[PDB]
Amino acid sequence: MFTINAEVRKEQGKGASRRLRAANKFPAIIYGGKEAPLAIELDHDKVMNMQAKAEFYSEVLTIVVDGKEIKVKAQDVQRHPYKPKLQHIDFVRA
Amino acid sequence: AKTIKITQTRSAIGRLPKHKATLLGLGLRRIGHTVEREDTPAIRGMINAVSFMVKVEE
Amino acid sequence: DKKSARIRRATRARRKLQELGATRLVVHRTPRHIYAQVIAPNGSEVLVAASTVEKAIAEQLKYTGNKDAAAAVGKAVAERALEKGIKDVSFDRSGFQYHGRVQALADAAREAGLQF
Amino acid sequence: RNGRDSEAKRLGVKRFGGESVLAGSIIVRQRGTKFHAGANVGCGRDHTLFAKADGKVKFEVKGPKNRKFISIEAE
Amino acid sequence: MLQPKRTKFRKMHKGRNRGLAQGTDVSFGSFGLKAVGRGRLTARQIEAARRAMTRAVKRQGKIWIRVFPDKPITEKPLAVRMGKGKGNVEYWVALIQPGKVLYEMDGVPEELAREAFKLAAAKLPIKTTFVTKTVM
RNA sequence: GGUUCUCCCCGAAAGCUAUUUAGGUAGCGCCUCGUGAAUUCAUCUCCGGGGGUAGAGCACUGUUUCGGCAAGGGGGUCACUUACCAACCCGAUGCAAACUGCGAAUACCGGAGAAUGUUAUCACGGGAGACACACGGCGGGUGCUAACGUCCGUCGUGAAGAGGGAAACAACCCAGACCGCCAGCUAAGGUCCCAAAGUCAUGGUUAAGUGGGAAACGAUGUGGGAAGGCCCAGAC
RNA sequence: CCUCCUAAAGAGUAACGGAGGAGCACGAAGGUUGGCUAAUCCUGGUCGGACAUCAGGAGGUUAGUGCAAUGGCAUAAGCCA
RNA sequence: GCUCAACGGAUAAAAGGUACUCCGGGGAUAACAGGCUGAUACCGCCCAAGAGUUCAUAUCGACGGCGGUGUUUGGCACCUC
RNA sequence: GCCUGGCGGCCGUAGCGCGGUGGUCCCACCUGACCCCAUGCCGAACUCAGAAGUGAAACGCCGUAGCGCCGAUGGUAGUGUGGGGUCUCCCCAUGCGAGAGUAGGGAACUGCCAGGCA
Ligand SMILES: [Mg+2]
Ligand SMILES: [Mg+2]
Ligand SMILES: [Mg+2]
Ligand SMILES: [Mg+2]
Ligand SMILES: [Mg+2]
Ligand SMILES: [Mg+2]
Ligand SMILES: [Mg+2]
Ligand SMILES: [Mg+2]
Ligand SMILES: [Mg+2]
Ligand SMILES: [Mg+2]
Ligand SMILES: [Mg+2]
Ligand SMILES: [Mg+2]
Ligand SMILES: [Mg+2]
Ligand SMILES: [Mg+2]
Ligand SMILES: [Mg+2]
Ligand SMILES: [Mg+2]
Ligand SMILES: [Mg+2]
Ligand SMILES: [Mg+2]
Ligand SMILES: [Mg+2]
Ligand SMILES: [Mg+2]
Ligand SMILES: [Mg+2]
Ligand SMILES: [Mg+2]
Ligand SMILES: [Mg+2]
Ligand SMILES: [Mg+2]
Ligand SMILES: [Mg+2]
Ligand SMILES: [Mg+2]
Ligand SMILES: [Mg+2]
Ligand SMILES: [Mg+2]
Repeated sequence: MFTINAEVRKEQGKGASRRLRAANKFPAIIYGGKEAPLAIELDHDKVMNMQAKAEFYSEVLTIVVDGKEIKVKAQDVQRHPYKPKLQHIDFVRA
Repeated sequence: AKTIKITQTRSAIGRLPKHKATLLGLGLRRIGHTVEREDTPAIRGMINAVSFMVKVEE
Repeated sequence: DKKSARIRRATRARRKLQELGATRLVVHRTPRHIYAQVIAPNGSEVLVAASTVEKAIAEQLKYTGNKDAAAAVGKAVAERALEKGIKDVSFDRSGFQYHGRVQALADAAREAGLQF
Repeated sequence: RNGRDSEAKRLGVKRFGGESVLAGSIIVRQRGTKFHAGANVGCGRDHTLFAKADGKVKFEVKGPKNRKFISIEAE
Repeated sequence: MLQPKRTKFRKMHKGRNRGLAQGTDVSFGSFGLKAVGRGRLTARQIEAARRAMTRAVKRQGKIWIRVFPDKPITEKPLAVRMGKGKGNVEYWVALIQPGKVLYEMDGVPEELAREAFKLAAAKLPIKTTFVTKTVM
């Protein structure tokens, strides 16, 4: 059910990541397996609404980048200190 | 060298002593002063120190 | 702790012979056998050795592991050492007292012309 | 009841890495062996490390404690 | 009124109160009271918010306090000139950063919990917000 | 307190140490003049270094809340229990100038190399002045993270700096005045009139003269966004 | 006069800032050779208590340093001759 | 051979009073007032435990919270000695 | 080539732990102690003379991720310079960029000399 439609990050770090969260997108990362890590930027409110549900952090999830449907599990999530926002997600493959 | 052009765009009055010595090493003496310098990382790194107050033509 | 106790008991002299840059004639002793190496200042390469666990000098001994076996090893390693050109060494008792088998080995190498 | 202090001892490193020292040159002023003496370095009574040879200061971590050692490499 | 039983030193430097908080998630209960603002929380303030919590909920559930006023604050008394040593400890504060969960609560429904914290929050000098437990 | 003609070049300090010293003085620092001498000095790049600060963390030093596993005290029985209490250990949650099993950026030392700069460096010597500082930014102690307050560090400015801007306003922003010009381009800041320049263009917001002073809190103000419940088995 | 913090990771750095010490001791508590390695708790054991001494075990310096604190200290700088 | 310890030590050798006072000076430094500040104070508000026969909010408003005034006690020492 | 021992490098991806394993040799315990030397009592340790016995203890090797240890990527925090704001705190541009943690790695590697079985 959870199908996150993601794009690939062209620039990384603090300036680039803040530039994203000012534009209602947030950074994330996919790791696991032996494939290299994949840095993705997600649309905030889309992911925000979906992680409200309980079966986002327990079921297999799928992320589409460049057309390729990559299956993952949610692994770690950086929340805003004092808002109902999201800074960063770690997705592990599975 | 490719002999890059650096022009001083702002005053050196209230700026840090390191910045003022960077300008001296680039030979920049006043606002509008255009110098011709060999393009090297050392020269490129002085420009980066005082980039707020110099504009460079390539 | 009988093993480790000797190694800790040998460290100060050993570490001191490193800093003095001196090739040290090391001695190892076991209830059976006795040993001797002339080890270079880096500590990582032997120049000359002799021991009772051989045959060239163990048939000539009633029992390996006595003051006379030590003297043989002591007289042996000095002769091997003086062929290679090695004369000035520092004795490393390696945590055994300088009393019997070790003193025998060290006293013989002295007579055989090793400067210590 | 809280107005006293000691004069400051000007301890610490006097010669840094790769710095060419003459023999006798103090390298570290320290309380204790925060740094230990290596090749051609003497440890004085106040535990200050000084050079015994002319050469280049070399800091290094050595041994099973990962202790900090100072040596002079002759250039 | 919370206070350290013993301290290594009597008086602490003023310090500064920069940064985001640690203790940002609800960890012991289902619901919590999170700080949005920054500033000192005195021990009297913490007891008053706690008093108002435990009364909005009557012997119901469990309450946790995640902050501790461990910092001693001093004041020179009235009509003392500047200097002549540092003043005497008058009260204890917890330094608060944006994000700090201050209290946590379970054993009650949400709606009672939103009301309990609203009353407690009126006692405090910092903007707050209601928050819930999060999974992973 | 006052110290009398002129022009030209350079140009501080209000710090440290010590002082019956604290508004004085002395040496050093900072000024100047002279002489002499090494890529001597500075910036950037690369390299070699040491850190224990910021942040972080909680093994240690301490401090803190909860929970778990549980000796030990004590109201009574006159050993049993106990609604009280309970450390060590375990798991979770935080805090620290005088905590650190982690740890930057910067700065500092050194080396190399290029460009660059009126030797900008160091040394010796001649002459000094100065040792009341001030505000601003950053980092801090102290105070109330009160003071145009106080004490350090560091930078900048004023002091010893005019000009333009901030209405006016040493210390803020821009910018360093050799002289002259009824020429031109720009900086900060500004362009309806006082008053030089857009009553400029496009898209929106505000209706409060907000703008053009002020917080917790309060509220069908108004704009926008993300979803979502009820809804022609008839909802509000 | 000494130590720590303030002190902004070289040094240095102020306040009638925060906290503690010194005005000695030692012919061994110094030199050297040789040797040794703590605290605390656990189990069991005569007088034994919760804690003397003994033995083992876990522990690994959580001790010790002639006296403050800091940095050090097992190759011990700590204990013994 | 010096607690010359006011520890870079004025002399080997030293306490006070002055409203009987005097000179040189300082707004470098107090007392009045002004100024900055607003801890305190005053005035107002937010939460509302409760009191108020029932009933929080007619009236009062515990525990605590935020401001306003320049308004008392003060802080500072910028003006004026 | 394999096993052992000595000396080092390296200083936990090297350590603890657990399960198994080895005695020709080497090493360990072991046997004995007039004499050498020794116990602030003790042949326990030190030590000398030895070689019936055992690989039990230890030691070494092998195995096993319970632990320790190592450890990304990414984000977060901090910060130099410049700029800005609602300025006790923050944001922007740029540069540098942690710590904790996550995935994951991981039951060291290597040298000199010697000896022994082959
Ligand atoms: Mg940035
Ligand atoms: Mg000039
Ligand atoms: Mg002075
Ligand atoms: Mg001169
Ligand atoms: Mg910190
Ligand atoms: Mg801790
Ligand atoms: Mg003076
Ligand atoms: Mg002065
Ligand atoms: Mg000053
Ligand atoms: Mg001032
Ligand atoms: Mg003047
Ligand atoms: Mg004007
Ligand atoms: Mg123009
Ligand atoms: Mg403009
Ligand atoms: Mg006009
Ligand atoms: Mg128009
Ligand atoms: Mg208005
Ligand atoms: Mg320092
Ligand atoms: Mg510094
Ligand atoms: Mg005096
Ligand atoms: Mg004096
Ligand atoms: Mg005097
Ligand atoms: Mg009278
Ligand atoms: Mg007079
Ligand atoms: Mg005055
Ligand atoms: Mg003043
Ligand atoms: Mg006046
Ligand atoms: Mg007057």
